[PDB]
This record gives sequence, structure tokens and C-alpha cells, in this order.
Amino acid sequence: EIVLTQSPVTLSLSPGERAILSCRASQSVSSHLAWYQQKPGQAPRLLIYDASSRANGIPARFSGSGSGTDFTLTISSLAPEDFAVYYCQQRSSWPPSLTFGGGTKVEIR
Amino acid sequence: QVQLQESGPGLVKPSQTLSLTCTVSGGSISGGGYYWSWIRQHPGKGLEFIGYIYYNRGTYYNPALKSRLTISVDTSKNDFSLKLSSVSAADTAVYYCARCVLGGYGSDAFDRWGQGTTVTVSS
Amino acid sequence: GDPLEMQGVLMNYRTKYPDGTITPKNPTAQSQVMNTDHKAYLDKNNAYPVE
Amino acid sequence: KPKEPVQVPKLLIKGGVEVLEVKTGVDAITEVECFLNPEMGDPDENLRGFSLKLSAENDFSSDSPERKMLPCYSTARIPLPNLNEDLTCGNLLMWEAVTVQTEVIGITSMLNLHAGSQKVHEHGGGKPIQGSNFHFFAVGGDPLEMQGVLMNYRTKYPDGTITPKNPTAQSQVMNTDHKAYLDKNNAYPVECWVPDPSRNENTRYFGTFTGGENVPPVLHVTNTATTVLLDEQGVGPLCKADSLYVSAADICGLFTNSSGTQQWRGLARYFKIRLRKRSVKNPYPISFLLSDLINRRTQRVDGQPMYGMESQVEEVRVFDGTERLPGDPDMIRYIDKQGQLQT
Repeated sequence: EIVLTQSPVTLSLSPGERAILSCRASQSVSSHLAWYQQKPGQAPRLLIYDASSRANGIPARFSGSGSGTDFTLTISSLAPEDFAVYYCQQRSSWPPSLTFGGGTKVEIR
Repeated sequence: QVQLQESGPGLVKPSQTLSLTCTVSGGSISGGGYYWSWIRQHPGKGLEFIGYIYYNRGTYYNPALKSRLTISVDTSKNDFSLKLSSVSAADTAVYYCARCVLGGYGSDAFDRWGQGTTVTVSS
Repeated sequence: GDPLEMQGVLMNYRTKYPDGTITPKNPTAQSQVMNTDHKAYLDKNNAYPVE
Repeated sequence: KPKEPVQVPKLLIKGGVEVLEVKTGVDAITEVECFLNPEMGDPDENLRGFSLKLSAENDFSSDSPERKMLPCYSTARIPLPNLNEDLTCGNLLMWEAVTVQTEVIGITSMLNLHAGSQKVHEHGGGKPIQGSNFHFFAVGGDPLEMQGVLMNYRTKYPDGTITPKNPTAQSQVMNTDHKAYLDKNNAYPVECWVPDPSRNENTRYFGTFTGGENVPPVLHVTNTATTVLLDEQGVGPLCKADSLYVSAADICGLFTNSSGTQQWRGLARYFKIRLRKRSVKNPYPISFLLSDLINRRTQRVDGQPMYGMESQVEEVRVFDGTERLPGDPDMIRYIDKQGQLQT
């Protein structure tokens, strides 16, 4: 299988700072990445598809960067409506896997 | 403009058979480059993939759940299904259903999935 | 020596046609590019719109 | 009396993509009918097949495009079976592309005048799609090695795009240091990468360009065309590895909206690649595997360079054969390299 190891665990971050997440994979898939934003008690929603392409409705303060194995969910400034649970996902071409990752939840100090 | 929904039971006894309906309204379930997935999210953990379906006999399941699943499609009410066999107490989790696109975005990301439903299993 | 087997491709698949025109049923996003869900058979005069 | 039927290549198996791995005889033929998806960007609201609107007045000092606004080449791969079974030292048995056939899918989609086009005049229809076209495809056993060319070196691209490195004024001319490969669908923008005409001994590309402000796009559709991909020596695109690479990109022209925004438009493309079996010299003998055995394990040495621009190997005298003693030790070869010519 394929396992998306995600780190850190729980970032303790204040509003306004620069956040960076890293969903480093066990093996390279390099283009079939996503980023799902989900608040607790709500439904999932996309941050970034194809590891760099912004989503229509997401303003440009977020971005995606990096491909290969070491991936980046680039965050310029955190919002008070963004201190929630963030995930990552790996796709699959030949073999069907596309499982999912572990998660990193941003703490608000 | 496509609207989705979910329906089914609210309480399942031990060692029973579970069935759920991911209700779709406003679009063809026979839609060309579309999958139809299931996502569970256990309370206290993250989320996990279960299975998607392609309406010209394309199935794929999570190998951890060991092929104990059938996903059926009924074109009249525009809705598809899901079948568990021999559930346990660990299956108590909020359940979500969504869609995958092959040519466009590439994942479960287009603000398009079921609004959610909850399943509770105990003694 | 056989009727003309064709291919369904169109843009703006959200357009609603009158009953006389045999259009591609179940219009999806794939119809604006190469789609496989739209085989058909030419058998009927004044029926298949050329766009 | 009638006449005994004439002979015809007895057709065999047929089916989907999993037909290929069934082994055949020695004089097999194969016909592969497959297509590609055009990558025009695909903005939002499921308008899969357009681009976003183009920028109007970005100066040369600072350009800021987005990922949506640039079309990209389309590429894919076809897996193939291998053919040798035992060792069979001496000769091998590879595939070969011979005859291509292309045809554009959806060419009558442009007759829609009840769309969101501009009202062309006061009570007429709408304006159809016009402007520059660029149709392009390629068939080969290898990825399409391509040359880096652009204008306006001050363009800062989005980071999802594979774009050339260290932009100077030298990148606006034929430069040597913008070489790369084509290994990814929907990442190489079409305004920045022509095919390299130098490096392709195993890739044939065909392309007809027509710019202009508003010229008609002329399209054919015919199932009697045939384009031979043989060279002047008698080979096609050989398959070194078990693959066959197809790369293409189709632009059809600009679409005008009802208010005045321009946005691109493209279509898919057909292919019918006849393959067959040939007999070549082995490029993988036991001696190649032996060197790749030892060179995996042996220690990395990182010293001063011995190849390239800052190299230090100076003069190499590769000489074997004998000859009557020359009346000059250092014979000169060029008559006048630099030139001491007239006037």
C-alpha cells in the first residue's frame, strides 16, 4: 500500500503567522495530491487540488507547492475561521489505493 | 447545482447487515467521468476510504475491509447504495459519500459530497 | 454498405432540445471532449443535428 | 463460373486494452485505436474544454499569469509486452511504429451560434471561434525531447508549471541550455516549449501553424489518409523500452464571450498506430548488465571535475595504427582556422 506520513502533530499557532504543512509520502506519486479542509462538526472541503492549483472560492492567501515526495500546504496568514483539521490524500493510476493520511490540527494559542 | 443527500438506519444491533443510500438529486448517476465514493470518519480518528463505483462495472474497495462489500446502483431514483456484512461495535462513525472526477480536478474536491449521517452500534 | 456509425460530441451539454431531435442522452462533462458514452446509429432523416 | 475470393490478413483477437499481453507468432501485426484529452486549463463551473480569460495589459516589466491561462501539451503511455523469452545471445526482437492516422474529434461543435458568443451584429447570429490555430502531434518510442524558447524573460510563471531555468535575453533566441524532457501530462505550457529539432532520432512530429488576428480554421475529416513514419533508411520509431509514447496538443482558436472576454478552445485527437516486429542488434548484452551490476555497489567518488566546461583533461591521443614516419611530428589539419583572408 501507500501511507502518507504527516507531520507535525498539533501546531500551536497564533492568528496571522505563516503555517506550513508537510505530507511526505512513502513513495512518490507526485501529482495526484489533494488537501481537504474540514472543520469539526462540518463537511469536508478542498484547499488545493493537484498540489499547486488553487480552488475556486478559496482566496489566494493559500497556495500549494512541491511535487515528488516532499509536499507543502503553503499558508500565508492563518484565519480565525481556519483553526481546524487538515488532511491530505494520495491518488492512484494503475493500482487502486488512494487511501488517506493522518492529519494535523492547528491549535490556537 | 447538483444536490446530494443521505438516508438509512440509525441503530444497528451486533452482527447485522448495514445498508445505506446516498441520495442524489439534479444530475445523472450515469455520469461519464464520475466515480461515487464513501468516506467514514471515526470519532477520535481521521477519515478512511471505503469504496467507489463506476457505472460500467468499475469497483474498488479498501483492502483492509477485506471485500465484505457490495455497491449497487438503481437508476430510477437516481441513487446508489452500499452493503456491510457482519458489523461490529467499532463501526460507530459518521458516514459521508462523495464523487471523484477523472478529467477535471482529480479527487473529492469540488464542494460536492453528501451532507452527512450518523450510525450508532452498541449492545 | 452499413448505416453511418457516428460519435456524440457537443458543447454546452445543459441545452434542452425539442422532442424531434435525437440528441445524446444523459449529457455529462465528458461530452465537450472525447467521450465514449455516445455511440449511435444513423437511421432517421431530419433527426440528428449537425452541431 | 465465379471467382475464388482474394486473400486478406486473417483478423484474429479483438477487445479492450487488456488484449495486448496475449502472445502471438513471429509475423504479427497490431492496430491500436486510441485518443487523448486536450488540456486547455478547465476553469470552473464544469466548462471542461475552455480556458480562463486572457490578460490584456501586462507590461514587460512584471507579468503575473495563472495556471489556468496557459494551455499544455497532452501526453500518455501505452504498455507493451516483451518478446524475447530465453537468453538468445546475438539478436533481439522489438516493436516499431509504422503508420499513423490522425483525425480531430468534435469538429462540428463550432456551429453553435446560440451560445454565449458576442452578438456579431444587430439582428444576426453570433460570432464563431476564429483566430490562431496550432495543431500538433507526435509518435515515438521515447519522450518528446524539446527545446526551450520564450519571449519576455521577465515572466514569473506559476509553480505548477515546468518552465525553463535562469531567464536571460539569451532565452529569446535559440539557446543551448534550455533542454528538457516531456514526462508529464498538463504541465508544459505551449507558449514556452517548441520541439527540439536536433535530438529526435526516435520521434516524428508534425505541425502546421497559422497565426493572425482572425483567420478561418480549416479542418478535414477523412478515413483514407495515411502517413508513413518510415525514415529514409527503412525504420520507424523503435521501442527501446516496453512502451510507446504519444504526445499531442490541439488549439482551435479563440472564443469571444457576449461582453468581450477572449478564451481558448480545443478538441481531442484520434490515433491509429500500426505496430510490427523487427530484428535488431541486442543493446543489452550480458556485458551491459555486468557493468550495471558493479556500478550499483561501488563507492561514490566526488572529486574535481573531469567532464564539462570546467574540465581538466587536456589532450587525449587515441592512436593505434602504424604509418611511415611523418616529416613533421605535429601535423596541422585545418588550413586556416581563424582566417588571414583578403580585405
